[PDB]
Amino acid sequence: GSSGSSGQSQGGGSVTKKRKLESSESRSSFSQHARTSGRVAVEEVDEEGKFVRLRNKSNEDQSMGNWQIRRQNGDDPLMTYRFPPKFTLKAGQVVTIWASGAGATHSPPTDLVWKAQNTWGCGSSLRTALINSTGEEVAMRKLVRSGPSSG
Repeated sequence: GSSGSSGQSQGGGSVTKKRKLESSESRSSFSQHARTSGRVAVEEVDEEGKFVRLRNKSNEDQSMGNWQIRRQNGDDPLMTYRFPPKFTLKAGQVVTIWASGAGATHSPPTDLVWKAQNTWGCGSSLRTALINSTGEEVAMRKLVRSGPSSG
């Protein structure tokens, strides 16, 4: 008398993901309107004008030893924050240019504090562009708040 041996093994099936994955809409902060054109791009510029975050998209260290930032909001004096002649925005790097009056913390070269000025500038309509060494814009970042229309 004797017995044994056996062969069996099969299976398959699972439920993963919920059919694609995107999920749009969440918040709306003014009809943003930025347009990069070069190596550096305006990562994010606080509409309030607290600070200006600039990020590099290029792979080659970008030299900003003269670069500048054009700030034009509403009917005010356009301020051109000229960067230091001893600055270099590495590739894939980022920098934050806080404003004197923005409860920031000078933490260069990354974070910065615009002492010269008191604030980038607030208002519904804001305009922030980047001007390289020469009087030429490389990247722009406009922001318009959804305010009431003139009646």
